[PDB]
Amino acid sequence: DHSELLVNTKSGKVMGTRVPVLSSHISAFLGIPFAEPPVGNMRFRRPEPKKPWSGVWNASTYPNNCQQYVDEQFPGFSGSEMWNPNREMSEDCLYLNIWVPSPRPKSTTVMVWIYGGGFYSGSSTLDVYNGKYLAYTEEVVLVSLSYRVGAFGFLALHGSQEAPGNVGLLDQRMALQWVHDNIQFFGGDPKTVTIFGESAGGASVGMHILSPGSRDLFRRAILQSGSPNCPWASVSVAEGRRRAVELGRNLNCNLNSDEELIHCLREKKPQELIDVEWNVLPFDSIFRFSFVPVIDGEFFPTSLESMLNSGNFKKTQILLGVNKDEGSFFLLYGAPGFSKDSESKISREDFMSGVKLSVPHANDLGLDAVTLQYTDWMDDNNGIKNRDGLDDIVGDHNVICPLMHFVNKYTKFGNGTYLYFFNHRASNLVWPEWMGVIHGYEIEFVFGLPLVKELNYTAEEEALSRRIMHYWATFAKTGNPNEPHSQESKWPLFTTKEQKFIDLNTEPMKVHQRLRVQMCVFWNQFLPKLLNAT
Ligand SMILES: O=C1C(NCCNc2c3c(nc4cc(Cl)ccc24)CCCC3)=CC(=O)c2c(O)cccc21
Ligand SMILES: *[C@@H]1O[C@H](CO)[C@@H](O[C@@H]2O[C@H](CO)[C@@H](O)[C@H](O)[C@H]2NC(C)=O)[C@H](O)[C@H]1NC(C)=O
Ligand SMILES: *[C@@H]1O[C@H](CO)[C@@H](O)[C@H](O)[C@H]1NC(C)=O
Ligand SMILES: *[C@@H]1O[C@H](CO)[C@@H](O)[C@H](O)[C@H]1NC(C)=O
Repeated sequence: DHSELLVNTKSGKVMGTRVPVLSSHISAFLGIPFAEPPVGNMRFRRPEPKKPWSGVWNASTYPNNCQQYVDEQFPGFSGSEMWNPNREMSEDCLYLNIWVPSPRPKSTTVMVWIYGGGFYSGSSTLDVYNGKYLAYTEEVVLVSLSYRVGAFGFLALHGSQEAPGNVGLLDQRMALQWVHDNIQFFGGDPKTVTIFGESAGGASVGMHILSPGSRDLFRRAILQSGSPNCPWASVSVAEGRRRAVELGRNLNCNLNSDEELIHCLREKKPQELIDVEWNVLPFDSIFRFSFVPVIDGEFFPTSLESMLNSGNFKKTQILLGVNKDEGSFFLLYGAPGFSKDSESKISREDFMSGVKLSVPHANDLGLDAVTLQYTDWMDDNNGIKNRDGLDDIVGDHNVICPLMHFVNKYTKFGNGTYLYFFNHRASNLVWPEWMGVIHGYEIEFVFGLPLVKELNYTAEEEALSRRIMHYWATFAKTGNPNEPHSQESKWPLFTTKEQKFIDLNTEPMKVHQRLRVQMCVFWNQFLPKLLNAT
């Protein structure tokens, strides 16, 4: 038995399937197990490596998606539905997927995609994460992994080895171990693995850069609209403890010991956990999630900010950036006065309420500083300015400014930073105009969807996708997104002194400096000082 669709790995033999892509074909190996099913009494534990198997693992179909909350705010609307599980859910969900050029390469660049979803949702199997276009067009081996989300991935009772926290990040790490150990059999070079992801996936990428136990498993990294230091992406062990206890309380559990709490939570069916998980948040807010990574002293040896300041992280090249209207999604879903089928002009009063929801940690003085920094006092009742102002508050506070802080710290010690600002509003977007360039909507350009006629993008969008795909792949290959010696415009390196970045859109490249500095000085220096003093 020796064929293109048959691969022998250290865990055993695997059978792929041949897959059409833009008038050609490539191989796909879908649903490969990298870990033991984390079911029964393994619920909440560290993952275990998958036991090698006899025979041939059938990898022709997508695996199950992890157990997660399902978005029903817009039943049947494609814009929301493109993010929900398109496969059955199960706790048996630790699989990865691989798309390989045909003919099988010998030793080519590997890209491993880590999905977002606020650490409580996400799937490797979504249509927007289909690796075939990028594998095919850029001649890379494209992997996507999966990882436990919600309580299953992130319930944390520090001190306990039954539910220690961060096990979803350990799931990701185990897949990356598997790729390190086995991708060579698929034609990938384990020495040139780029990890990439968006949102919590981007945060996850930054987290593997920081964690000593993950760093050696990859060469380079791309972070899309997420940063490990984002306010939503981690909590203290005391806060983790609190939430787990509270989750127990919502389920009539026995709170007397870690063991009694865990035993009870292990008896529950998955949906029972998911039905009450949104009831454990400390504040009334938006852009905050229930079970997330914990600063535990192990996966993360000290606080994220101390790791960044001292240079305790992997030094390599990174390519990263943000979308123009990162806040709009979260306002739609979580804040009063924003709705899908209206222009969502906002009163002064739904503004003040938006602010309080957006910065739950802030005292009154704090809320006043935010309000002043984002209100045009010559025109304080323009419902549009208020809407846009809140959009910018959410985006700047939760995504952009944390990313800019990560960038400036990393770049001091790292070996090459490329920064972008994606500001192209897709011509076939189904969400309303007010939402602008939405969190998550660069992905489709990164995975090459606009090259598919039927999906109704313009030609200039096809070209923008090809250009982005080629920057990301060239970067994964070399640590630099620019082709040596081509005549195209050059994406310059981001340096501590000059802080250059480019826009990503259908217009001639333009280079700028100091991405939102005015607001990021407010969010990164002034406001935390205000809140620590008062
Ligand atoms: O991640 C979600 C979230 N996930 C389900 C929606 N999925 C979307 C995702 C992304 N962008 C979206 C953009 C829109 Cl407009 C609607 C849903 C989106 C990019 C990251 C992958 C997930 C739902 C939420 O209500 C939510 C909040 O209310 C607050 C923070 C985060 C989330
Ligand atoms: C990334 O790291 C490499 C070295 O590991 C840097 O290249 C070196 O540059 C130093 C200082 O100019 C020279 O003395 C060496 O000749 C170089 N070594 C090699 C192998 O080229 C490179 O500059 C770094 N890039 C950035 C942007 O920091
Ligand atoms: C592999 O199994 C899947 C699972 O339903 C099936 O759809 C497909 O026809 C099978 N192919 C092979 C080669 O076994
Ligand atoms: C492309 O456009 C047509 C015509 O307006 C529409 O019916 C179709 O649903 C579109 N296809 C997709 C995938 O959106």
